[PDB]
Amino acid sequence: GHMNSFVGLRVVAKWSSNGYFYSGKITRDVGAGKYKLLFDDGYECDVLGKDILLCDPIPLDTEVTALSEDEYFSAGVVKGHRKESGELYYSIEKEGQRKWYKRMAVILSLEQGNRLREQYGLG
Amino acid sequence: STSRHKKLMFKT
Repeated sequence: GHMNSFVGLRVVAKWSSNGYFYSGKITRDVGAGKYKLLFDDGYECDVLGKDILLCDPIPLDTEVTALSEDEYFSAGVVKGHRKESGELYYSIEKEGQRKWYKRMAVILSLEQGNRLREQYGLG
Repeated sequence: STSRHKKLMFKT
């Protein structure tokens, strides 16, 4: 059979303070189309169904921001995928360099995330 | 000072 009622699925969502799109899990259906989202950094907010993306392994050739363990932040384009023991990775071509970043280290600018709401949106 | 974007300048 199919997966359960959103609550438990790994997805990507818009942080509600008119921000960008960050990876997380649905924790609960808040109501009326809002679902509570635990972002992978440990944060939680309510997000409307349109603003949550559940068929979103970050598409290659899409533009994204990338973050390093030494705290650096810049933007580039997905051009590969990796799996490591139980987690997911993305090769980002950033400043002309194909560099491996984490699921949660690859963050979607709001205008990128819009192009995904249409196809991947819960709403 | 810091080196990170909008919200992800979290405690770690």
